[PDB]
Amino acid sequence: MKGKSEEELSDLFRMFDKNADGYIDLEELKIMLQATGETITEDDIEELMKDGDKNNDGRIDYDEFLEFMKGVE
Amino acid sequence: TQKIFDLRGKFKRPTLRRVR
Ligand SMILES: [Ca+2]
Ligand SMILES: [Ca+2]
Repeated sequence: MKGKSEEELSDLFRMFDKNADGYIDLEELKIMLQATGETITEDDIEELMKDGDKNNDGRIDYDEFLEFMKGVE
Repeated sequence: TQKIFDLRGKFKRPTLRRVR
């Protein structure tokens, strides 16, 4: 009944949360842009983060982050 | 308009091929 999907991000979030708290912000969001280092940096981070923190609270936790990779499909 | 860049790739499944 169960499937391999949560375990994937479960390990990603742990490594993604360099701040060590449980949520991701503009600071950590850079972790994805750092791989490209394109112009999107210092700009796209503020617009991209909007995807993760789609709760209107001011931070993204282990949940909405799963929607990120979801786009990969 | 793109949004996709690396973030998408290498995010399907963890594969490890041993030298064997
Ligand atoms: Ca954090
Ligand atoms: Ca949120």
